[PDB]
Amino acid sequence: MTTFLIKHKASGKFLHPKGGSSNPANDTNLVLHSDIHERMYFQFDVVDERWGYIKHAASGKIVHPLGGKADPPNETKLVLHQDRHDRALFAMDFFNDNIIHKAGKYIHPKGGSTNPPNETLTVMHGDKHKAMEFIFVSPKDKDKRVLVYV
Amino acid sequence: MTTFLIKHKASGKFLHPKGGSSNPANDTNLVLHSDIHERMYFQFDVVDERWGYIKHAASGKIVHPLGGKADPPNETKLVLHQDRHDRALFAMDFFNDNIIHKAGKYIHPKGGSTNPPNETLTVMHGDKHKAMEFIFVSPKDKDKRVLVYV
Ligand SMILES: CC(=O)N[C@@H]1[C@@H](O)[C@@H](O)[C@@H](CO)O[C@@H]1O
Ligand SMILES: CC(=O)N[C@@H]1[C@@H](O)[C@@H](O)[C@@H](CO)O[C@@H]1O
Ligand SMILES: CC(=O)N[C@@H]1[C@@H](O)[C@@H](O)[C@@H](CO)O[C@@H]1O
Ligand SMILES: CC(=O)N[C@@H]1[C@@H](O)[C@@H](O)[C@@H](CO)O[C@@H]1O
Ligand SMILES: CC(=O)N[C@@H]1[C@@H](O)[C@@H](O)[C@@H](CO)O[C@@H]1O
Ligand SMILES: CC(=O)N[C@H]1[C@@H](O)[C@@H](O)[C@@H](CO)O[C@@H]1O
Repeated sequence: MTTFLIKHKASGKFLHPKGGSSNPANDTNLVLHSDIHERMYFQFDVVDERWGYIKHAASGKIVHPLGGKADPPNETKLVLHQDRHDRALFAMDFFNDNIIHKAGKYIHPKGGSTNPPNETLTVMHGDKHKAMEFIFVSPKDKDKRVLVYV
Repeated sequence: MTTFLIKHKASGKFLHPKGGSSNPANDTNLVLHSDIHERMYFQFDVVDERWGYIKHAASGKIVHPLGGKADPPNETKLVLHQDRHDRALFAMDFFNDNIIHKAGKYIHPKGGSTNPPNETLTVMHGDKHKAMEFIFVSPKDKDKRVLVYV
């Protein structure tokens, strides 16, 4: 099961549960932060071809739009939650370098900066540009891309 | 280990070894053809993250640029060959729906038609357009996409 870091391409910061817990509470926000440690490692659980659950490795909780909205509007915050259902399905587009939700919007840093400060929230947004690009890299070498689908 | 059909998206035809043999000779051309059977099933052997070998399931031979050059020119024919080496590396881009060789060109039907006739050759070409799109589908449901990387 590949373990990887979700690296914001423009800044080199990574996706974290806010606070960096090895067992974040349900609805903990997902933020960007420069630190690397085992509590910001992720896995991907395939459900249906490209679609699956982005899983926080330390806790097992997965990435949700807050409230579990089926078609989340722009600026809906991303959180971790233990529930599994179809409204938490994403795809890890390692060719265009983005993360897309089942209803078609992407994970962004809130406000869309190419250099978001530590603790910047992540949100859903439909726009496509350099500041929403992410790559999926080895915990052993933050420049080495790894295949999240195996 | 997923077995799949390589489906030309605009026409619905599939990638075949010319002649449909369970053991095509080395340098057998890869063509498009409407038929479905076990001698046009493929598998994908991952080598390095997105890069891997496109493997003819019945024979074990893989897709090569004819002549095995590292940086083949436009209109280089695609063939099957037993050899394994780094000039036979491709990625299966199931987000943009194409097949890309390590040096950057794509698999095309020769001449670029959206509805090529049976037996049309495939070739490498750098252009991107609707007639070089491919999707990767179940041998049991040719309209169901399947994940080729697992
Ligand atoms: C000291 C410590 O554990 N720090 C972590 C930090 O590494 C990062 O995970 C951050 C994300 O909100 O949360 C915590 O502050
Ligand atoms: C009952 C219900 O809708 N539960 C969901 C839960 O499954 C998860 O999606 C969460 C994310 O914030 O939002 C909701 O509370
Ligand atoms: C115009 C502008 O600044 N747009 C970006 C938008 O593209 C998206 O990244 C969003 C995420 O919160 O933040 C900004 O609004
Ligand atoms: C008998 C017959 O037509 N069978 C096959 C056909 O199914 C297809 O694989 C084709 C590819 O060139 O090769 C043969 O014509
Ligand atoms: C060693 C050798 O024969 N060289 C290559 C072979 O490995 C394969 O790439 C082939 C494809 O047409 O082209 C060449 O013949
Ligand atoms: C639709 C079209 O005009 N296609 C071009 C190239 O883009 C390429 O497809 C090539 C492959 O042989 O055939 C044509 O020259």
